[PDB]
Amino acid sequence: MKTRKGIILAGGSGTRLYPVTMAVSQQLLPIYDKPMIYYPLSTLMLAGIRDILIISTPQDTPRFQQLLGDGSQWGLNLQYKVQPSPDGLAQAFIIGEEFIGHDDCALVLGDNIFYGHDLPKLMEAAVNKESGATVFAYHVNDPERYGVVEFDQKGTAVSLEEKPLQPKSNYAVTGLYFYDNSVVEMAKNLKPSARGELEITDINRIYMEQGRLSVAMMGRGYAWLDTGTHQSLIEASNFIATIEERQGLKVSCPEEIAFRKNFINAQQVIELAGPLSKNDYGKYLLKMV
Amino acid sequence: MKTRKGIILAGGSGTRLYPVTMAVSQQLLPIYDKPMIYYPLSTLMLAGIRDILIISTPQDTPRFQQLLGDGSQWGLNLQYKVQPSPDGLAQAFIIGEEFIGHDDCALVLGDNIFYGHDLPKLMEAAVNKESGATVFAYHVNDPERYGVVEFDQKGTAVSLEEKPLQPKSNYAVTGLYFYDNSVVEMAKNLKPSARGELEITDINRIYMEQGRLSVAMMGRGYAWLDTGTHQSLIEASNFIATIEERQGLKVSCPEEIAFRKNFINAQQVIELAGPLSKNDYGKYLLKMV
Amino acid sequence: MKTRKGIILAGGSGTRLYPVTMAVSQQLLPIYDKPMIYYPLSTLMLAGIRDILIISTPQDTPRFQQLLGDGSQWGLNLQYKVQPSPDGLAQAFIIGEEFIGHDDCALVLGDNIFYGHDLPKLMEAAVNKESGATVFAYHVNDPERYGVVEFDQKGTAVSLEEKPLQPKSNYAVTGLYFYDNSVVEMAKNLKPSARGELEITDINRIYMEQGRLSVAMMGRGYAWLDTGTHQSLIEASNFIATIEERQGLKVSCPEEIAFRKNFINAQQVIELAGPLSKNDYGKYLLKMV
Amino acid sequence: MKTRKGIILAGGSGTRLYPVTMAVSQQLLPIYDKPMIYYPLSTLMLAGIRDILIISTPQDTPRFQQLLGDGSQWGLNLQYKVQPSPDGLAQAFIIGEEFIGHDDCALVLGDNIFYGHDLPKLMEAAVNKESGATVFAYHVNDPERYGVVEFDQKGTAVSLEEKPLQPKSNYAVTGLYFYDNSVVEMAKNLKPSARGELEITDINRIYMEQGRLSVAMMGRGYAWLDTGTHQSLIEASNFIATIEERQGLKVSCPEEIAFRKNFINAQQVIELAGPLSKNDYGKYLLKMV
Ligand SMILES: Cc1cn([C@H]2C[C@H](O)[C@@H](COP(=O)(O)OP(=O)(O)OP(=O)(O)O)O2)c(=O)[nH]c1=O
Ligand SMILES: Cc1cn([C@H]2C[C@H](O)[C@@H](COP(=O)(O)OP(=O)(O)OP(=O)(O)O)O2)c(=O)[nH]c1=O
Ligand SMILES: Cc1cn([C@H]2C[C@H](O)[C@@H](COP(=O)(O)OP(=O)(O)OP(=O)(O)O)O2)c(=O)[nH]c1=O
Ligand SMILES: Cc1cn([C@H]2C[C@H](O)[C@@H](COP(=O)(O)OP(=O)(O)OP(=O)(O)O)O2)c(=O)[nH]c1=O
Ligand SMILES: Cc1cn([C@H]2C[C@H](O)[C@@H](COP(=O)(O)OP(=O)(O)OP(=O)(O)O)O2)c(=O)[nH]c1=O
Ligand SMILES: Cc1cn([C@H]2C[C@H](O)[C@@H](COP(=O)(O)OP(=O)(O)OP(=O)(O)O)O2)c(=O)[nH]c1=O
Ligand SMILES: Cc1cn([C@H]2C[C@H](O)[C@@H](COP(=O)(O)OP(=O)(O)OP(=O)(O)O)O2)c(=O)[nH]c1=O
Ligand SMILES: Cc1cn([C@H]2C[C@H](O)[C@@H](COP(=O)(O)OP(=O)(O)OP(=O)(O)O)O2)c(=O)[nH]c1=O
Repeated sequence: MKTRKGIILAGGSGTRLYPVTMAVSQQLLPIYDKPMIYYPLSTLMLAGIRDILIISTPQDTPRFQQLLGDGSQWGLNLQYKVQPSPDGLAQAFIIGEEFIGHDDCALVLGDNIFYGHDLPKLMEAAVNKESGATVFAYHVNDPERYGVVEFDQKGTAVSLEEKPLQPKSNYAVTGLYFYDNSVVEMAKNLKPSARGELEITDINRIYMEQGRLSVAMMGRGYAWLDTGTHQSLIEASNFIATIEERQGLKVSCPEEIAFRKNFINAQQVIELAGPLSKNDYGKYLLKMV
Repeated sequence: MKTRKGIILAGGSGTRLYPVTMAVSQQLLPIYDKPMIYYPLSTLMLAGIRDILIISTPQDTPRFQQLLGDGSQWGLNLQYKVQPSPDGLAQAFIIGEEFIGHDDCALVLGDNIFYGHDLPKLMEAAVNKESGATVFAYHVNDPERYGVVEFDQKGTAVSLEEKPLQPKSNYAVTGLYFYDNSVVEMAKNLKPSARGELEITDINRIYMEQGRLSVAMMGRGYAWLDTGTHQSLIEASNFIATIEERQGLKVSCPEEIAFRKNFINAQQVIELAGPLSKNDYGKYLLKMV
Repeated sequence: MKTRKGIILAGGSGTRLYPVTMAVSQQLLPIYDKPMIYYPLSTLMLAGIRDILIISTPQDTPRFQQLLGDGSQWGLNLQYKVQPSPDGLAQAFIIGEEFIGHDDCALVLGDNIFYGHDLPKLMEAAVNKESGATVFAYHVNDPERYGVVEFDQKGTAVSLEEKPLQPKSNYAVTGLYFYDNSVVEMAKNLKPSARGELEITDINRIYMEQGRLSVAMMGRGYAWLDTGTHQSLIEASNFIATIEERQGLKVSCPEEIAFRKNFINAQQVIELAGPLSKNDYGKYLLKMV
Repeated sequence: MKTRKGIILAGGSGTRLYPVTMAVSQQLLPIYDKPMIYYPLSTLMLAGIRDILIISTPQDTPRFQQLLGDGSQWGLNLQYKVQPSPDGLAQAFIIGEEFIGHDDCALVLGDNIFYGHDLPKLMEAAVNKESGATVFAYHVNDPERYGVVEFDQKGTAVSLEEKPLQPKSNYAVTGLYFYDNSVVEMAKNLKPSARGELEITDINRIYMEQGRLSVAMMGRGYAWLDTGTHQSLIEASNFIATIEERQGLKVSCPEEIAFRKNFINAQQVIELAGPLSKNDYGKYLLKMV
């Protein structure tokens, strides 16, 4: 079965971005010309995932709901659910248990921005895996902040460590994961770590130990950004602005992606673009069709 | 009488920023490391103004209230009032009539960033002005978007025009205004312009016609920025980032300004910083004391 | 025959960048952390091309020679030749006639930056092409500045126009070209255009008219940037900075590419890095091995 | 006597910016739209200094000479001299001894960028000091890299330390200094420090100990940037670009400054702008007059 369900974890406390996240969800902050959540949303769409559960805080879940609605305007089926407190990424599968049911499911972090040639191609392989799980390894400047994958001399991934003191490599596990149905049972049996969180890295270690984990390499030609600090947030925005100004094309425009994947037709695009044509966003869409 | 009351117009529509501003007020958007409204708030505070009225939309007013509270944490007296519809800058004096009472009052637009050596000094002259009004003239590249001031050969401001098809100069009127109590009656008597808005420029033209308007020059040494477009918003963030990274000092940090102007003392800063010391903002405040 | 020779057109006038380019060649300007010419040089190297001719102005050729030497430090064979006057891109094949001999040859503009996942792969098809030529089509916002390709309903490129008043599409021809040996005779027979230049576009039109031109699409997933204006130059630098800061990996580092493609081995890298280990570039190279 | 002579130290090895400074002097690198040296040059001009000695490396001194000439086109008198090796900032006064003669003299580092309201006013005070010296203290993020000034509780500067291990404050001494004639004798008697350089900080300590040093504060409202790293270089450029795009005015344009200070007239500006009107720089100047 092709993965057809996805969860966007869009909550957290956002303490590092304080005070910008004091009155606005990190996932609603702009990345140049569109809300941050539009990016991970576009990533799932490109992967062919149209049934998506969005999870956020008790305060912000209603806000995403208000901005996105049921997502039928983009040919999607959006559902919402609250995570009482940011107790860990793995909790996404406990909260989303009903939604997931007996199906495979992808997980993408609400602040993750992916961009690059063949990204869709890269995700399809994971989407079509009958069972097991697929995560992606990306070379980053400071491994210590993430789940770090260790490889042997042959290039085989042999272990994963959450925020190691001494990273065994500079390869971090990205915020995009693809799982078969067994992840729900794994999450339910996890016990909090010393830092009191349900670790998704423990989930991934389990798949690895069962020999069911594909650590797909996401090359340097791809861009994987997260907006962890004020600094990285602005760099991400400059990155996006440069590409869009140069190409005259938009990065992660859901309306566009839905149109090109035939989720909606030109008439639907025209209606959505109407209210947005007082600036380039809407004019872009009108021109697109 | 020194101007001791101020109003921040923090509402509006933000069409030029859709869909960014669909689910986030322009004034809540981050400008590098803090919400946009911290800048105009700081500008008033630096002028010695502590009693401030915050006006926004029906939906966003409560959000600013949640973000700022009554402002006592910073030695301020903040109040809030809703602007039913974004019918014009001048409407700020109608909505804020009770708040203003019989006193002088300043108005600053929520998306305006002012920065420069001796900015406090420049404002102090306006703050101490007995009667009449003071506005500021700043040289910009696209004057047509603003209220534009015409000067005669001697350099005396002789007329103002809102968005003229043909600017008589490249000097725009900034979003910081100081008025005496007569502005309230002026606003109550304005008729909407062809574009259906109560024009702050008509108020300024009235003071100028009565010979009561001081058009103070705000030189090139100062930075006056707007964040109405994707472009201006990212440029402002980069601008602020450069300054702060270099100085190790923050631009428009309310806690810091409140401390340096003795609105609050060290213990209060220490108390505010504690629960925030986990992020750089907290560390910044502790280093300060 | 695989394309094993390349030419970098690194001269020109740079009027749009005066006075920046009055005392510094556009190709010597930094793009974040390395001179501009390192990028096109890397592009050729990634295509497996080691024998490269660098063409510049009478004044600047010696500077590039001092910067790059004979390239043996990176397992390359670099040569230099002066372009008396910036009389057109196509003049590159007249000046480089002896260098080319009877072989195939690639041409890359000195101010062109290419980046993206699988870029090497895309070039390899051109590199292996038996005869004819290959150029790349990229979607941009201001096509009028470039050679523009027209496609029919089926998507087949049917015509090219240099700076048309009315672009027939938004696809510009990039600054990376692959040619068979017949390009030399074509260039020697060109007559200057009304703007008095030997047009590379006329050469491309010739291959297209003989049905020997492959117009390969370079998708939105790739970044193709120019640095002809103040604006494009700073945007490119910010673009590169974001990528590198995030990855802890450098874009177009000749030493690294030479190492990864086995042009040189570890000892050589270690020897080059030693005297540079005092700065981050040296540290970067040592970390690499 | 008003200081009427100035020296721009524009040499050094630039190792930190390697490889960008391998084939281009750090002082010829662009800062958005003009060579870096145009900035310190503009600073001396604003201070009323028209007789300036430019010092660089054996290789680059001729390049500045070629770009700037005798500077009479801007109403200046430029002289050039080589510093065999970067043996320290204080060496500027030994090399420039003949040039200085019996007069007072200012020193500005070739990579220093100063900007802010009243900068000229700030410098005039130092320019008019009969004797002694004036340096400026600026709060920076990392004091350790500069000469650091320690102050007592009253705000009086009491000591200076070059690159202290434990900075006694976050105030660094900027790259702009104003001296009376006694600095030449001081420089001649200095002995190299442990790091083998003639320290300008020892010069400044001498003035301080003789009670002849004015440590003028350069407030946070001013911007003082140096382009030490690739990162700071790009931030400086973004800073300049934002201000210029917003104001429609240029920062540190020598042609403009010479015109406004009446060093040259409109006709001279028109002639210089002619060759530069293929881009905004020249058009700016033409419009200016
Ligand atoms: C942990 C945790 C994170 N998040 C989502 C929010 C982010 O988009 C994504 C990334 O993890 P984090 O970035 O670390 O989320 P965070 O906001 O807690 O970061 P910090 O407070 O240190 O600044 O995960 C949740 O929704 N729930 C959670 O329980
Ligand atoms: C390898 C390598 C690639 N490149 C740039 C060239 C391409 O635009 C981009 C991608 O080339 P590719 O390496 O072939 O694509 P990749 O994303 O698979 O890279 P990897 O898996 O090895 O991390 O990287 C370099 O600049 N330096 C290098 O050392
Ligand atoms: C008009 C109007 C503006 N504003 C404040 C919001 C902004 O901070 C400041 C500047 O006004 P504008 O920016 O021009 O109003 P806007 O936010 O609707 O922008 P757009 O053209 O994209 O729709 O004035 C109000 O609060 N109330 C109003 O009635
Ligand atoms: C005049 C002038 C100043 N400057 C820079 C130097 C200072 O850092 C900054 C401000 O110096 P000042 O010009 O004297 O301050 P200002 O803000 O009053 O400028 P004005 O009223 O003339 O618009 O401007 C230039 O770069 N070019 C110029 O032509
Ligand atoms: C024309 C021409 C360009 N060039 C190279 C330089 C650039 O890297 C690349 C792009 O050409 P252009 O950039 O358009 O040439 P230019 O540098 O003169 O730009 P400007 O319009 O500001 O004067 O081609 C040459 O080397 N020789 C030439 O005869
Ligand atoms: C199509 C499409 C892709 N993408 C992003 C997703 C990927 O990171 C990147 C490239 O995916 P791909 O589109 O499949 O790669 P491409 O370079 O071949 O694109 P094309 O030939 O259609 O111009 O573009 C969008 O943001 N919006 C879109 O409408
Ligand atoms: C030391 C020294 C510096 N310089 C000038 C060059 C710079 O504009 C200015 C600033 O000092 P530095 O910046 O440290 O000069 P640098 O190029 O040696 O820096 P680094 O090699 O560590 O990257 O001083 C000289 O001209 N001569 C000298 O002897
Ligand atoms: C003090 C202070 C000023 N400001 C901004 C407001 C002004 O635009 C700019 C300059 O205000 P001023 O402080 O009066 O000018 P300054 O350059 O003399 O500052 P100082 O000597 O104290 O370092 O700094 C803050 O944002 N926060 C602060 O805590």
